[PDB]
Amino acid sequence: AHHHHHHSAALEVLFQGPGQPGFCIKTNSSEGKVFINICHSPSIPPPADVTEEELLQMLEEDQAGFRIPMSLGEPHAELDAKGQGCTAYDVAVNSDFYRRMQNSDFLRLLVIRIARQGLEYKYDLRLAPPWDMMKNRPFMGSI
Ligand code: NA
Repeated sequence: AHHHHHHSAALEVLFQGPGQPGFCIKTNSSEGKVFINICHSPSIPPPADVTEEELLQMLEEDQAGFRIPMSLGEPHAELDAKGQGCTAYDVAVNSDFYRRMQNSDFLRLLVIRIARQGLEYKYDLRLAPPWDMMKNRPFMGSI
């Protein structure tokens, strides 16, 4: 049961480079460990212009969700630190937006939730609630 009219969402786009690593979220699904590589490229469109306070207001008033264009990469298998296979997904946002998000905890939290949601629906995943920023590794895998 719910009554809200809007919710933040991934606007899936075709990845277009040049991409580069950003940061990596470790989490689990119902099936195993998952790494989400939040990457960025200038050729991913930005979200519509909005200030942090305008966006919080729209959330409070249920007048919009944050709609972030992002590519939702296909899975690639990678080894974790213990030598076990895990699934990684590369999710790219716009570079200007990424630079803004570096200076905002609020925008970062939105991106993480939205990337999780996009991958969950695209790949039929049930990510478990806990997740962690990888401190010493911006990207799980190569490139
Ligand atoms: Na809402």
